[PDB]
Amino acid sequence: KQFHTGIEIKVWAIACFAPQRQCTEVHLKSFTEQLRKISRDAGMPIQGQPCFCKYAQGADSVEPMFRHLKNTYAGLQLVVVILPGKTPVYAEVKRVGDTVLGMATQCVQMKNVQRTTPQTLSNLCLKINVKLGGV
Repeated sequence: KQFHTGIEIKVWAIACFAPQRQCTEVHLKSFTEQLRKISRDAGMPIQGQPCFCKYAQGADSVEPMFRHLKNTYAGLQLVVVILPGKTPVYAEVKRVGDTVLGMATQCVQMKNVQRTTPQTLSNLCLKINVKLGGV
């Protein structure tokens, strides 16, 4: 797909389902900073400060967390979900986001948060661009 202009992601959250001892606060902050810069450079700026950034454990935590987000943050545009490898969490994020609450979500693997690359960040940006683009 082609790149869609006019996207500005002001209200967004991080839900980290990877263990904090593996994906620490500094990893999260660093990843967020890198994402802020590349999305900005591309003309789909994601603001540096998420409205919410918390750890959770297990697929069962997905629905309560997303409901909380929907109920707390008006105009929420995106939830970025960090996954610990291959996990039932992924299917649950898709079920809850797409079919239950109608919330835009984008998953990213823990390994790409611990150590980012421009390529993996670009992959993430393009996926988000498709989701929020209106075509």
